[PDB]
Amino acid sequence: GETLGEKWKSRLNALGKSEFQIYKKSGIQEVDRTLAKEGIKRGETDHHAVSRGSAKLRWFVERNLVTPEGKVVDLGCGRGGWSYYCGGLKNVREVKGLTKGGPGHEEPIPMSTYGWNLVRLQSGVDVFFIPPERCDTLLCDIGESSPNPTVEAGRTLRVLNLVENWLSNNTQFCVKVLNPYMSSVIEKMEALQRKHGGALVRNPLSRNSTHEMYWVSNASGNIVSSVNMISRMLINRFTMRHKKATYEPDVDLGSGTRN
Ligand SMILES: CO[C@@H]1[C@H](O)[C@@H](COP(=O)(O)OP(=O)(O)OP(=O)(O)OC[C@H]2O[C@@H]([n+]3cn(C)c4c(=O)[nH]c(N)nc43)[C@H](O)[C@@H]2O)O[C@H]1n1cnc2c(=O)[nH]c(N)nc21
Ligand SMILES: Nc1ncnc2c1ncn2[C@@H]1O[C@H](CSCC[C@H](N)C(=O)O)[C@@H](O)[C@H]1O
Repeated sequence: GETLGEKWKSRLNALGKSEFQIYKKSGIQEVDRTLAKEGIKRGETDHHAVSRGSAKLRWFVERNLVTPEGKVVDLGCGRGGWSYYCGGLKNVREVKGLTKGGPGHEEPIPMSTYGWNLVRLQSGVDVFFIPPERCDTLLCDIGESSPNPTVEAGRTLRVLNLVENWLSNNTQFCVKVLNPYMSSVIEKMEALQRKHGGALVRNPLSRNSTHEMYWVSNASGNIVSSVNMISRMLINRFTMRHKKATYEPDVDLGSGTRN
């Protein structure tokens, strides 16, 4: 109780260690990352995605759920997986990625993937403190999980209020909604959808251990229904036995500069 998502979260928290690890990957999609990771380790800067995040964003983009263009701001860029992916997209002109980095968090990694010269990544930034800037696309992949969904709600609401500050009339967007099932977050998402449209969409590359959904600009659908469908899916997935992930090839981000 009281929402279905809360029931799922409690059941998730009650799992044994081995049971949790099995559950986390049951019937999900995964990216085949081995060779890309090995190449990056060796100092290779062409082709490779810096994280499995490039493929995660590619899933939204290839389905036109978000269509990055013009000036792209990537809030919480980490190593730069979303930023470098956008750097190669036809209608993108500029990508600014901003992230905490420092001890305990991923630092931006310099790469030479296609359109890298369009991408500027900055570490040591708290995005909640910086003045919003005009942008054509607003991306945000921030949200720290908690065993306590009330804590996640407080965090999620801060992200939602943040991104609201960066959106204009016709902004393309893709925003992680860490916990979309808590009543307070439902209420906020309904208001935001009234104002900016879009809808919440579940990415098949998300793990079963999170109820994250992404608010994407080029989608429609009732907030409550979209969230409850995912609550039911995640509950259904507890019942799977002897199941694991299905892999897909990673993204090839090419090489070279763009003018
Ligand atoms: C010290 O408390 C830990 C952290 O709050 C969190 C792990 O931190 P991390 O920064 O890796 O979190 P994420 O990157 O978002 O991904 P996870 O997929 O590991 O965590 C997402 C949620 O998944 C749950 N969880 C996460 N882990 C690692 C477990 C687990 O081992 N057993 C278990 N029953 N549940 C979990 C918990 O509700 C988490 O909020 O997971 C917690 N954790 C660790 N061991 C346990 C545990 O034995 N039970 C439990 N309910 N939570 C646990
Ligand atoms: N307040 C904040 N300011 C800047 N970055 C933040 C932040 N809160 C969390 N973050 C960062 O946001 C990052 C998410 S990185 C997520 C993956 C990224 N989209 C990729 O494709 O590689 C984490 O590194 C985290 O530390």
